[PDB]
Amino acid sequence: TWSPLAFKESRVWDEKEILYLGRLADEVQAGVINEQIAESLTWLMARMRNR
Amino acid sequence: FPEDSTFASELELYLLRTQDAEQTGMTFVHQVGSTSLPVEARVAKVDLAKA
Repeated sequence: TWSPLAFKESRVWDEKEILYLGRLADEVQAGVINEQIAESLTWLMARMRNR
Repeated sequence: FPEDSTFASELELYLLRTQDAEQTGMTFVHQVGSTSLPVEARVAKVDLAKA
């Protein structure tokens, strides 16, 4: 007989850092979270390949 | 006052103010058969503040 294993995981972004963070050099009108989620979206794909 | 919109969560004010040199220093008194004399040294200065 043979039966598989399960593994999953999650990540959440709260309300402050969605609208409060920009770049560190210039002034930004709040669009860096869309940059930062898409990396974190790519990172969880690397988690499952690592597992 | 009327209303505006910034798309940013903080607003900073920088004020570069300059105190240039005034054009004083009238003219030296000469006579026709002699050599001139040099002009005094001026001062200019800058300053900048933050709110």
